[PDB]
Amino acid sequence: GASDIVMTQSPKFMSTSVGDRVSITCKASQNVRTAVAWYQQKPGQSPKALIYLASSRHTGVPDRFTGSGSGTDFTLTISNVQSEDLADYFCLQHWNYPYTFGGGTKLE
Amino acid sequence: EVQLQESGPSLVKPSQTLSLTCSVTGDSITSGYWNWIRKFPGNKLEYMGYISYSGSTYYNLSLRSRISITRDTSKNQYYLQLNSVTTEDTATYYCALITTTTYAMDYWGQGTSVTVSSAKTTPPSVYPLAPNSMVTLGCLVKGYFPEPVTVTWNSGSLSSGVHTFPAVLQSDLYTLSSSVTVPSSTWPSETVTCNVAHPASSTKVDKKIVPR
Amino acid sequence: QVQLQESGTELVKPGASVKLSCKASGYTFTNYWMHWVKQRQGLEWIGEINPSDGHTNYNEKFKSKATLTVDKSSSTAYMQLSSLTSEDSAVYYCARPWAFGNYGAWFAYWGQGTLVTVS
Amino acid sequence: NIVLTQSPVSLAVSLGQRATISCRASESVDGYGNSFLHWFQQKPGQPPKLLIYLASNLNSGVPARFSGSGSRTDFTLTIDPVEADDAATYYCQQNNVDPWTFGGGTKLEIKRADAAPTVSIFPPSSEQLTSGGASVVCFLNNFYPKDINVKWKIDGSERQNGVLNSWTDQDSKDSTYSMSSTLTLTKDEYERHNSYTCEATHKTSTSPIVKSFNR
Repeated sequence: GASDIVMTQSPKFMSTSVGDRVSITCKASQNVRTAVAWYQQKPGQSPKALIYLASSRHTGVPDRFTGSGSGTDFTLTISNVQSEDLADYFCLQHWNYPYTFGGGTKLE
Repeated sequence: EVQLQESGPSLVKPSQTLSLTCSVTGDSITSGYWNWIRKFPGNKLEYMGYISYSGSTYYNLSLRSRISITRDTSKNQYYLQLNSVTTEDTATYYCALITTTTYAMDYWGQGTSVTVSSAKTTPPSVYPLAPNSMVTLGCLVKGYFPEPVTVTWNSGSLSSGVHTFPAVLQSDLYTLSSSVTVPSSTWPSETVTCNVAHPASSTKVDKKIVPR
Repeated sequence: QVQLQESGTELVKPGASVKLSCKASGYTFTNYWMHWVKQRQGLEWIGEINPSDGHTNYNEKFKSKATLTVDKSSSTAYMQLSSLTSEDSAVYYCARPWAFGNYGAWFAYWGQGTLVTVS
Repeated sequence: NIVLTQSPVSLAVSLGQRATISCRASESVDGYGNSFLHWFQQKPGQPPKLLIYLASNLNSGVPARFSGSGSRTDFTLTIDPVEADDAATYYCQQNNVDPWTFGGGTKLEIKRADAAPTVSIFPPSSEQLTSGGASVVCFLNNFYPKDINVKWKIDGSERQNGVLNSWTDQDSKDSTYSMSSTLTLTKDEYERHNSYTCEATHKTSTSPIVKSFNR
């Protein structure tokens, strides 16, 4: 539908060295307040939640992962990048139906 | 019949950490959502956050980076930590439960007063107020810090006809009064005593009201 | 631990239908709705069902494709995909919301996923 | 962020009659088949008490005098008939959307018959005197309406500094209000004057209501 919220996620992919800090952004086409979650997904595995409500860390997620933003602009920052972090990352908005995801970012 | 009870310091210095405990009896904290809420002196309520039965937490947006809620399932207690408090964190703090029966904060502790100040704890002086079908007597509780103070009459036996007035703050000291009206037949025939307690200074005074 | 265990890989002939399952445990099944998600490379939300009363809400894009049901007694959620084409080849996930209400709707616990291949 | 606005901010309703109070949300609090909007009553010195949950459900044990209606962004709490015990502030609360919030509250006053204050004046106690202080206390008790003014006089002359006042909330039983006024002097100042007077002005009286004592 024309009124569906689009989550525009950038970058599409990136490479970095261990120890570096990287950022992933998501632009919502409509104001979604703080109803944005971020996920990590490794090949052959299901997504695992990293951040919810824009900035809270899910249980057990290391503080190397930070979320910020509200309204239409959201960022996931991964500090001290580790080998374990090479994966896909996705945002999700759950402000209004239909719920929609960003297109993904591959960290390689 | 779940019961919740807040405890912790009534007075905290600015920039320090505020810590409170909620002790739960009757129901296990491994069910429902366990909340902290506060009420400012101007009476506005602010929802602070919860820890769920599963241990997940929800921190309200405005407190999201200053707060921590934890629990101890063995002791059936949960905990609030509020960091770097300022005078704006002065409030009555409540713990409350949300069950999935109502999705609403349905059971509430009686609340605990927390004052954030550099002012020093000071005990009150208690003065009897003594002077028609009815007679009105009183007690003046003067110069204490911080809130609160409790006043009963005849150990709570004397209930109706009592007015205990909200405390007034002057030069970082509070003053409060309480009045009681009784049939003139009963006083001074039967004794009338005010019982004043100020937990923060470990003060308990009984003041018998005597005719002048 | 919350656990969502989905059924195995499916091979489906073009135009046929398939019903996937997701068995839930480690929480009270009927106290939470259940979402379903499709992944071909990105993710798409299909719809949601309330196990308590069977109420469903679909993404309009999938209204003619997916049908959600539950079996309360077995704590199992089902998704029937109808008349498949190659565009339906994907991994499908079931997922449980974090909590209640809209603030709690984010997908906190996921199944391992089910591969469906049309051929 | 979502905001809940309650209106009116205060209202006075006669015993036996209907209170209607409103809560408007800036964002919809409906989700998953429910309106996550709840109503609370808070009496002074007590925690809030749940009245209505999920917009329109009576909380167990609450009188059916209380009822809730509405959906999405417009809600109403109705209390009918109002009873003396309903003197309280009423709050709405939503937990559909982050951040969870409360409305700013609506104070319900019971409109009862006018009643003049009972005024009582009390000299300083010998206890306080022996310690060097002198507080003269005036109680102005059980009046209605709440609007009232107190004036102190020492030997016929008005005194303004050294006076602290306190007002109670509306009584849950008789729907009246009360006020306490204290004039604090030094013992030495207190002892060089004879007449101490406290005067109330109130709608019920065309002349101030005065109590006095001579030292």
